[PDB]
Amino acid sequence: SIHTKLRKSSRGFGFTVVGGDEPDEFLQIKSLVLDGPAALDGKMETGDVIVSVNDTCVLGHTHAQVVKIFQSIPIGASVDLELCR
Amino acid sequence: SIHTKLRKSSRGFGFTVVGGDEPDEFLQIKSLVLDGPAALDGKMETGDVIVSVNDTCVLGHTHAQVVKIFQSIPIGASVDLELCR
Amino acid sequence: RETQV
Amino acid sequence: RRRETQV
Repeated sequence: SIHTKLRKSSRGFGFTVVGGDEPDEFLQIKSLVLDGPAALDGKMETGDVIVSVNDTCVLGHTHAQVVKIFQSIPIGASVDLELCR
Repeated sequence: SIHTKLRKSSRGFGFTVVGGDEPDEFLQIKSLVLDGPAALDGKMETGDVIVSVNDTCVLGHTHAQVVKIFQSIPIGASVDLELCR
Repeated sequence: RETQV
Repeated sequence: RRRETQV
């Protein structure tokens, strides 16, 4: 279990996700963006499974729902992430 | 995200699991067994998604792989579980 | 697929 | 290569 908190920038949170192509498959961090919030923070790493976002469990959500909740965060607001590796 | 520890009895841990179809699908708790370890502990609930078992993440493991992890725990020993609601 | 452990 | 979305 890994817990972090990232601030939303105009360029995003600084990471890419994969998975969630059907409601039964979990999501994963595919890449970290150079000089992005995820990377300066240094706690997330490629292959990490996304468990929850702002206390909301995302294991069971589609890749589309999760992208939506990440893009739904206003610039400057922060997000609490729980990841498993 | 919830964290419990259960003691292994001859009768098992007292819960059943569904899911884990393919290695990118997740596993869930279907039922709790009357007065078994899990139910008496009172923390686990049906629908709960299994994230990890004893420090190690099970989200990338199949249904049989995780069942082998629970069955390979000797009686009297206890597992640490992290589940998400 | 429901296995009792 | 599966779908990879930046956020």
